[PDB]
Amino acid sequence: SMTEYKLVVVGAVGVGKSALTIQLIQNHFVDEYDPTIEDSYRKQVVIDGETCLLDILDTAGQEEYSAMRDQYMRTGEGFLCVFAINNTKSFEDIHHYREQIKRVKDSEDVPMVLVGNKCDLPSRTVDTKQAQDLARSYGIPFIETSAKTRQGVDDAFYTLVREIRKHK
Amino acid sequence: NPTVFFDIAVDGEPLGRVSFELFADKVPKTAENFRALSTGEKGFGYKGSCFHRIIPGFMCQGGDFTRHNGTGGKSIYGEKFEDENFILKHTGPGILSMANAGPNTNGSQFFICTAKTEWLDGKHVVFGKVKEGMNIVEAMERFGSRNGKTSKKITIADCGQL
Ligand SMILES: CCn1c(-c2cccnc2[C@H](C)OC)c2c3cc(ccc31)-c1csc(n1)C[C@H](NC(=O)[C@H]1C[C@@H]1C)C(=O)N1CCC[C@H](N1)C(=O)OCC(C)(C)C2
Ligand SMILES: Nc1nc2c(ncn2[C@@H]2O[C@H](COP(=O)(O)OP(=O)(O)NP(=O)(O)O)[C@@H](O)[C@H]2O)c(=O)[nH]1
Ligand SMILES: [Mg+2]
Repeated sequence: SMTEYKLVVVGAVGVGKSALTIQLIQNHFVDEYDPTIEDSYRKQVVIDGETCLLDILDTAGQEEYSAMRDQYMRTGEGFLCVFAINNTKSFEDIHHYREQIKRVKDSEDVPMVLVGNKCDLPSRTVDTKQAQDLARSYGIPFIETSAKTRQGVDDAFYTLVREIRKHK
Repeated sequence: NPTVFFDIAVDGEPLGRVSFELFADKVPKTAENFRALSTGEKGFGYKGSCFHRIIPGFMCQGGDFTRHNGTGGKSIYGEKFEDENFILKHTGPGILSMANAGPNTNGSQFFICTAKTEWLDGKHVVFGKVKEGMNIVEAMERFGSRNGKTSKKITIADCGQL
């Protein structure tokens, strides 16, 4: 049977966690905002010649439940850390999620990918260079995406699988 | 204080009637929104809409009659209206309270608590409580799940003012 990868998508409310995941799984985008409680998805893919199963946990951004993330962080193998390039606050919130994952897993070596979503939008407030520098400071890849145009969507998830692969 | 009712159906099969007291004496604008939406008198309202999020141990949420998918809803004052006050608390099962997407975004979505939900105090406007039919709300719970997706369509087949 094929290797399964437990991916978790995290980030502030409205950054595009669900829109990214539903583009991956269903190949469609809607501008409507349906706030997530918690959703799980499965998808078979081929990455660098190798077939595998993505088990994706799409989490809630709600800060009021920030104390209920520990179990899914323990269980997850890799994390897609999403902010929106037109929302400076979501970029600040990113540092918090990374520190929280590191603390909960008790490791400096957690597979993750920094994702700057909504790159189709003109109202950009977070510079490409800002995110590359943060990613570099973390030792993780940075990918620009648009759930709306599909730019970078596969690449973001597939890169995260590569990060998990190198860790194992 | 006005009283309204919902006749609940499950996949079109009748379940029973839930009635609510609306605290017009304490939150008149929010009570009036819910009353008017229950009668349909503005030309739109709850009749036919579903409970799209049911989480046993917590609440039953509904009221999206514009998009029928959990994302919509509108008030009788415009798409959204401000938080009237936070005088009343989420004290236990039966409390009726407005759903929202942050401060001052009340539309038509609402929830009925099936337990005390105190951490929602000061964030969601409480404006009513179940008067009769709490056993109908309790019976709705088994059609829900941990993340709230329902296993049968739970609809407001009819509603009005008593
Ligand atoms: C961390 C997990 N988690 C929990 C929780 C906490 C502790 C233990 N277990 C859980 C669940 C079962 O673990 C999977 C919650 C919860 C709530 C949210 C996101 C995640 C949540 C969430 C997303 S958006 C919102 N909260 C407010 C939401 N807004 C909209 O729907 C806007 C569209 C319309 C206009 C809204 O007003 N309500 C009306 C009040 C109840 C509220 N929904 C809701 O569903 O609470 C679910 C509840 C009660 C279980 C809390
Ligand atoms: N233009 C544009 N809009 C996007 C993009 N990704 C998401 N959105 C929009 O942003 C809003 C929120 O997206 P959503 O995926 O629900 O965000 P979330 O991070 O899942 N939110 P939550 O934590 O509450 O579940 C929606 O209106 C959605 O259409 C994107 O790449 N471009
Ligand atoms: Mg989401």
